Amino acid sequence: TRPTVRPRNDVAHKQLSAFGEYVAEILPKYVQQVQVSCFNELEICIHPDGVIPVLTFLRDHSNAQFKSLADLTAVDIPTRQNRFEIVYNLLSLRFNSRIRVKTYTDELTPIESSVPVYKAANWYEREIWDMFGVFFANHPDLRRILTDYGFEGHPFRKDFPLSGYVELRYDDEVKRVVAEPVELAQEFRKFDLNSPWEAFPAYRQPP
Amino acid sequence: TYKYVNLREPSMDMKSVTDRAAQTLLWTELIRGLGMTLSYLFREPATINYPFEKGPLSPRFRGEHALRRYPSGEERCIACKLCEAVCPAQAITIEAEPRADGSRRTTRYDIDMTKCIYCGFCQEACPVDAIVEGPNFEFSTETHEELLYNKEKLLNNGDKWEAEIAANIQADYLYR
Amino acid sequence: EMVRKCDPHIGLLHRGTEKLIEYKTYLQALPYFDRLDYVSMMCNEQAYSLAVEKLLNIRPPPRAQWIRVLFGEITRLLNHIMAVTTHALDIGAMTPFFWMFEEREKMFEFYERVSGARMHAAYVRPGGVHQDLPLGLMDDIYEFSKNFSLRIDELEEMLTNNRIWRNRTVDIGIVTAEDALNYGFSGVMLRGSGIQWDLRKTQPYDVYDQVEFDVPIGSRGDCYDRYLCRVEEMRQSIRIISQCLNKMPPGEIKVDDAKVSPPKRAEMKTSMESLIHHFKLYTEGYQVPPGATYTAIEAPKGEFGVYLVSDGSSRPYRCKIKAPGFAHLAGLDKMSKGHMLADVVAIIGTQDIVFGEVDR
Amino acid sequence: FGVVFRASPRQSDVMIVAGTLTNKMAPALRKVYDQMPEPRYVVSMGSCANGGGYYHYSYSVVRGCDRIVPVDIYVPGCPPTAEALLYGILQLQKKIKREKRLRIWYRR
Amino acid sequence: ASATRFIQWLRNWASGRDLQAKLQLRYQEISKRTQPPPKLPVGPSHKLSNNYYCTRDGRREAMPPSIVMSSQEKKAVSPAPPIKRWELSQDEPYL
Amino acid sequence: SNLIEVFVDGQSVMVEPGTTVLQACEKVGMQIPRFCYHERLSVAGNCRMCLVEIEKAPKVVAACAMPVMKGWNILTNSEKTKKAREGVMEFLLANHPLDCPICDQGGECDLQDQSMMFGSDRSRFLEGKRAVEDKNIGPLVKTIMTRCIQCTRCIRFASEIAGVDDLGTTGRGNDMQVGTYIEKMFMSELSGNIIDICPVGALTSKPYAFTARPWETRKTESIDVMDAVGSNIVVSTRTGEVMRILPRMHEDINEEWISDKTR
Amino acid sequence: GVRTSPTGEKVTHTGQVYDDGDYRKVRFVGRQKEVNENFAIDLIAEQPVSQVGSRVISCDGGGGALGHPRVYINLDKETKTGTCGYCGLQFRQQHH
Amino acid sequence: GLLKKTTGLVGLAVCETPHERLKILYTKILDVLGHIPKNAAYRKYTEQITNEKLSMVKAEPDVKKLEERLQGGQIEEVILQAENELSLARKMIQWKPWEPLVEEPPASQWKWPI
Amino acid sequence: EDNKQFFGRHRWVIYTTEMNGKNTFWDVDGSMVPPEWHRWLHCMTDDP
Amino acid sequence: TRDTQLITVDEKLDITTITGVPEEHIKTRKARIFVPARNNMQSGVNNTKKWKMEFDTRERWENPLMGWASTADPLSNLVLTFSTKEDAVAFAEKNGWSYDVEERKVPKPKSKSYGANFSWNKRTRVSTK
Amino acid sequence: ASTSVKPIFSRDMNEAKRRVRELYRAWYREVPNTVHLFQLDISVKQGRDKVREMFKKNAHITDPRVVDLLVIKGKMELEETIKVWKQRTHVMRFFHETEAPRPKDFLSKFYVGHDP
Ligand SMILES: CCCCCCCCCCCCCCCCCC(=O)OC[C@H](COP(=O)(O)OCCN)OC(=O)CCCCCCCCCCCCCCCCC
Ligand SMILES: CCCCCCCCCCCCCCCCCC(=O)OC[C@H](COP(=O)(O)OCCN)OC(=O)CCCCCCCCCCCCCCCCC
Ligand code: SF4
Ligand code: SF4
Ligand code: SF4
Ligand code: SF4
Ligand code: SF4
Ligand code: FES
Ligand SMILES: [K+]
Ligand SMILES: [Zn+2]
Repeated sequence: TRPTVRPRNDVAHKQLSAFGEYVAEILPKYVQQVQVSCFNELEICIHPDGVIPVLTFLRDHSNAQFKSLADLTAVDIPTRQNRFEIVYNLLSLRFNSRIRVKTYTDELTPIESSVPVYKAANWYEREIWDMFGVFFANHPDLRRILTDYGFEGHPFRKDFPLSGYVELRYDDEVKRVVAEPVELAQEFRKFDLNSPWEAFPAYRQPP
Repeated sequence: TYKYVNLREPSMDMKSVTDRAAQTLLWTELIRGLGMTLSYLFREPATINYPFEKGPLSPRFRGEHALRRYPSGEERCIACKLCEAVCPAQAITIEAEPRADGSRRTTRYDIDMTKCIYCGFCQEACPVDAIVEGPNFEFSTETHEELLYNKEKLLNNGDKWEAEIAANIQADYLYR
Repeated sequence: EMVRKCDPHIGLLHRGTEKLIEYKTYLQALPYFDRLDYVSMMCNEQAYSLAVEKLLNIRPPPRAQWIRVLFGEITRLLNHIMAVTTHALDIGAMTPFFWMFEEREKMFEFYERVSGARMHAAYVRPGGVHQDLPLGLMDDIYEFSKNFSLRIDELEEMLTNNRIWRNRTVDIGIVTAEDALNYGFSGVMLRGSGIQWDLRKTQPYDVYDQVEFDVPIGSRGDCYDRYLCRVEEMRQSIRIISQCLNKMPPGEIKVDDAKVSPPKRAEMKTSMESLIHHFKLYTEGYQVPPGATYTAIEAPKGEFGVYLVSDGSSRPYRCKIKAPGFAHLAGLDKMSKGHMLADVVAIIGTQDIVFGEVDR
Repeated sequence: FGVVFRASPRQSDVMIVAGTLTNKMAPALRKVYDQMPEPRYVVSMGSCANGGGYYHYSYSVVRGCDRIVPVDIYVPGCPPTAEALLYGILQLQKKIKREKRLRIWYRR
Repeated sequence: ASATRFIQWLRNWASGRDLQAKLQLRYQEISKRTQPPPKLPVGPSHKLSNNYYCTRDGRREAMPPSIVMSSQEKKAVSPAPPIKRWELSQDEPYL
Repeated sequence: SNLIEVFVDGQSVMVEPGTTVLQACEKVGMQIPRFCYHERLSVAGNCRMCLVEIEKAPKVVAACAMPVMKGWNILTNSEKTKKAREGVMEFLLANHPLDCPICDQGGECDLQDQSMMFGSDRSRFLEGKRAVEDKNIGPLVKTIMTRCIQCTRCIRFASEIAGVDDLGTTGRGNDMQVGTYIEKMFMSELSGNIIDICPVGALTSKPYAFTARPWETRKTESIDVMDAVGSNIVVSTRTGEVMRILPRMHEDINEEWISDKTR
Repeated sequence: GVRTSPTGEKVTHTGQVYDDGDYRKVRFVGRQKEVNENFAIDLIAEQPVSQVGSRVISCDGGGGALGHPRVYINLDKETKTGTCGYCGLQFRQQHH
Repeated sequence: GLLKKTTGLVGLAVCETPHERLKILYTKILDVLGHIPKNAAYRKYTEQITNEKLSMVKAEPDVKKLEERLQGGQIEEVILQAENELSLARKMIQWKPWEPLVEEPPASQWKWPI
Repeated sequence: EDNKQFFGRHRWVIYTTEMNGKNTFWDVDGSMVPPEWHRWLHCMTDDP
Repeated sequence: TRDTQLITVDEKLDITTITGVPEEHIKTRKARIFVPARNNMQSGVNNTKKWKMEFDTRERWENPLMGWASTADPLSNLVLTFSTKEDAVAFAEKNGWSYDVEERKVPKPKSKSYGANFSWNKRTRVSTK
Repeated sequence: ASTSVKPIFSRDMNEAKRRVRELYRAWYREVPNTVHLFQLDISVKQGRDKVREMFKKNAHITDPRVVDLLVIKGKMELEETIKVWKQRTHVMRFFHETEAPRPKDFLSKFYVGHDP
């Protein structure tokens, strides 16, 4: 085949598609959309009420057995009404397969903690709360994990500035480290890099 | 394929039980560890006599930056700003204008050596081999301000190190 | 003497890497991955490169893939020397650190001879590797690998049968197989408990399905079995490096598609098309078709992955880094239960924690 | 060279700042510095400690450890080679050799 | 390499190995620091004909995800067949 | 009821008679590549970058000039279209100079960008290149005519928009040259606009020369105060300094032009 | 080359020099103003014009791939030399 | 049919009576599935796989050969999975995932790129 | 040079006692090696 | 539908108090919601598809040491992308930012005729090609 | 409808207000320990006035879910203080002791710069 072109795997594509329909048939109450990517990754998009039921089924069902929570993160998309996309990446050692489960939320809508299903989720959900400000209901110990104590804001939101709002220095008069509004000797230089010509016709959107 | 790292059941005969008792009481496996450190005591150490001796490097080594010239002495940099665009740390600041003779040349070329990650992307991006990372790694300073290089500093580095820089480029440009 | 609760407070090395990456082109973000698990630099680069290559729908040429496996396993040796000897150094056994860091110093030379840097090479890139191996490098890697198993034996002579070492590691930090899975462990944290899993075997990438090696599996799930697994994995890396040296193919070392990989400097200075593509790749960068992938590798510390989201432009929209040490440290409270303060030092060591990846 | 490897902060004469100083970490670094007995010196090692480096524009990173403590030697690199750091330590030795504490005292 | 035979014997006996055959210090077995210049090969796309970019454009063959189900009798399936059981190493099953 | 039905890659679009193939593709959001075509200039049809396959027609048509016919299916992404674009881009770049690092157009060049999106990634041209004398047409527009791709946009602008007939082509074939023949300054109150319409670095702003790259500028959309027309403009700034003034389209005011004083 | 201002400060090849009342020159007291003394504008002017026997000549800066991108220079005008945009070398057509 | 000393998975004890344990668990699962509506896909599919697994148990007396048929790893791993499925089925009865979609997402919720 | 020494100790420099007016009998510095020798002393090449 | 018991909230959505933004950069800022103008130097239209939100420009000054461009404005680089004008307005309102909206400027359809270049009796006849 | 939303903790403002008063009492009683434990140079009166100032600035909220998140964040802040996860620098960051008073009248802003 073409030496520079990634080869397609049509068997895995068909297997993942069939299992995606399988999941959607069993949990119609929650599954909103199922898709398989051209590089063979299965995504299950669900209503946020289905977090615990869907994850529990995927972990415990005999034909699923997704015992490992590889990763749990969020994505901020300000143009959406529910700006926060919550992404669960699961691994099945029994069937040597991965699956992605996605749901959504806004700044004020809690999501149910998945710690009951995966104890791995404990710190991942603290990170989502810290970095995105998404609240997780019934989390055993929800608090910041990566930011400074007393830090204000959620810095992975698309509208949080790259350099933040405050900066630190040691002040000799008060004999301690103090926080002050950020000033930069050199402002970060924004580059406009996007070409004005379309690159990928296959992804064109209706006018 | 897999192997077990620790799944051996010890034998339980006199010969073996007494061998393990001897090890427990006579500390034999502890004595063995002493033998290894004693053997090292009589090996030649690996220490080099810095600064009279130096660790080996290669022509690809990424060290202190320098701006280069053509054999005529004209600057190579024609202020394209590919280096400034690619710099992952935004460590490069460039301004340019037409020179008196109309040539396209920089009026500012600053590298904040305390922002720089010494990645060498700038010298990959440069279309005329103007900016390079030379072989010098012994340029620590006593003040922060001394590490904010302007164009004069960088041209001086080029004139200072060109003899070595040119030979290193000659040795590696066929891999580029 | 007993530990009742262990609450790790991290973030002391959180540097907002994931937010910084959103302001970089894909090439510009590559060096951030050297600085995560900063003991396994080129393995971090490989993971990011595989993820980008997947979204790009391209594949790197065979010689680059063999180079990436070769230096991936050299990097595993770098990491395991650090993991084992700093684990030993922190509980008093200082001497193996010195013996093995001379070996690390020589593998830093291989890094420097291919990339010009001892650690943050930035050498593995989407599309292949930056430059081809300099002439004479493979011979020197052969000479290093020939004597390395003796160095491992000397390390084992100091620790493996030592009753003091065994007293500090045996039955310390036992993890059951079911807990290891649900807590999100990977790598040796799984194989120490008998779970037969290794992404190089089960979900292979590059040319790992063309090399022969064995996965070491523990039986007790304690610190000592995890120590044995790491030492045996170093032997397997030498075995893999031996095959990479023999089976290294000829050819180009980066994909021959100048809309992704920059052209050769000689071409850039003669051909109009090459110059344009060089100009655009180093300013705008290549555009990546829209999409999202979770790509994972068997990094020396465990499963290392990126959830990379492309919006169709030349800068990633989101890059979430899955560091294996993040879940491992989250399990420290679970593992330290019923142990003494001195054991917490041993448990942190057996997890092989680097806060670059934990805090990002 | 007489530079002991692992020395406790109570007996240390020089602090080497080797890595990124985050905001969350800055108070703890200043505390160690304040507890060092004199004479005390600070070596800033690598781009991050020198001025923020790759993370200069981050919301969580101190842009150079010299906002927190006074720095005697700046060692550039990302990372500086082991030899580069040694060069910097030997530079500090020569800086100490140039000190004139008693000459200045005598002329007060 | 310069150790007397007595010291060589002493450290070999103390370590229990023949250390001289695998010295951890490098001598003249290492490759020259000056090498002849390379001549690197070119990739498969270096051709003067039958080389149109549209026949080898990987990025333009990427497609958006297949939607197998959207909100807007049969045999049960697993995401893939169950993983085959690993075999014991025949190179060294037990350490 | 005068609209006719045509298809763009099989999607139906209703267009009025006289609509070109290029305009039909615009309606479905597909931008055909072009060099010579400009929607505010007379059609030229000489660059051939807009060539596209019509389903069942053996010959590609120039999308910018061909009127679309009822029932036509325009294949904007077929192998036949893509091979036509690659062929044309190859001819454009054969004699083009390796000037991108020193050329002000770099970073906002339609030749660069359309080469990336629609051209090949390498060269098979093994000859020497044409080189052309530079023409002096005044202190506002610098000319580097070795970069000219003979799209004749400047000629059509000067004749039709500015009402000046000083620009033409002299010679024939590969030595055909855009210019004024005699030594003449193209001094018109609208002269600076030929910098914008010129797709390449052949015509560039002399005052702006060498001072900035496009990616590093910040764009502030603003209004001209040099007269009472109220031309819409973009003020390019970099690191707190004004770098240049560009037109900003406003169909009901300045279209996409500005006067030289504004510029 | 390196000239001096009335205050005694050297003028860089970019024309920079602090004027009389600029406090910022205090940074040079007890230290020095780094100035590079090889002005490239003067050095390139010392080079002689190459006489060639064709209308078009090409320059790559010398040294092959170690130079700059190869460009072709037109030499039809007889009232000026052809200058290389990259390295500043000059060419002139002999006879014609 | 010897008794293996260990499962190899830390924390997973050897089972002395695997066939009898499996029959009890699969039978319990089928009993639980009778409380789900007949047309729920969870019931149809889960009954299909459970009966296939239960049939293998009733037909293969050798543990070593049974494990090959089930393809679920050790027999203790198979037992552990049966317990997980039994636990899941009881939770499914409360969740009733077979009911219609609770709510449609906003119009462009799953649109990428934006 | 002494090629019988192991790699890293096979080349060395004894610094001058006075350089650019500075008394360097005791105060030596790796930065004193000029670029032409720097390449040889760091084994970037074989030939002096 | 749901088993989760919802509540009724008629309040206008406002999240200013829980975003951590300083008071200065909520009330004194002006957000501009617009579709970017096409860069006149190029004919490509692909950068005119989405809506953008940017903030009012503030002072930049020269760094005394190097002459670099310094700033005290934390929002100087923040640019948000939106699918529709309504999405951009919704985001600005709930964040408490004052805003202006500029209507999209679509080029008007043109009547193009190659044959007009050769008119028998009209001024569109071209004198050159 | 679109106004039918999922609550966090409080189903209406009266339930939310109870949580606010409980948080305020916890902070009010913590200040004396904080001043002693962190050896601050502020008085207990200054600390309690700072607590009151922080609660007042959010007095205009009428959305129970917003109030819920304010209380959730306020409780996290309290836990950091009580457990001594904060250092004295973090506690003193509420008082902006090193920041000079920025002018507030039109004329004073006019003299210093361009900002409104
Ligand atoms: C005819 C009949 C006459 C009657 C008399 C006959 C008596 C002879 C038979 C008895 C032999 C007695 C041996 C005396 C040594 C004591 C043995 C001992 O206690 O060692 C065991 C001890 C514990 O061992 P462990 O495996 O950890 O646990 C076992 C308990 N569950 O583990 C240890 O103590 C190990 C040591 C710990 C310290 C390690 C660090 C030091 C090791 C290096 C020492 C080198 C040798 C020192 C020699 C110095 C001599 C001056
Ligand atoms: C600063 C350095 C100074 C030295 C200068 C140079 C001179 C070096 C002299 C030091 C001699 C010791 C160094 C050599 C030790 C290494 C030898 C070795 O490794 O032997 C290992 C051997 C086998 O052990 P193992 O593999 O476990 O087998 C178990 C079942 N067979 O294990 C054994 O067989 C051990 C047998 C001995 C057990 C004795 C138990 C201790 C009894 C204490 C008596 C101490 C008497 C000596 C004290 C000094 C007085 C002279
Ligand atoms: S080495 Fe890397 S970080 Fe440093 S100036 Fe060059 S491109 Fe920028
Ligand atoms: S150093 Fe090179 S890449 Fe940078 S502006 Fe100069 S010519 Fe361009
Ligand atoms: S190696 Fe570079 S990125 Fe890492 S801590 Fe040092 S300066 Fe920072
Ligand atoms: S006109 Fe475009 S392609 Fe030609 S040299 Fe200038 S930037 Fe490069
Ligand atoms: S100068 Fe520019 S606008 Fe005029 S014909 Fe040449 S490329 Fe076209
Ligand atoms: S755009 Fe149609 S031929 Fe030029
Ligand atoms: K132009
Ligand atoms: Zn030239």
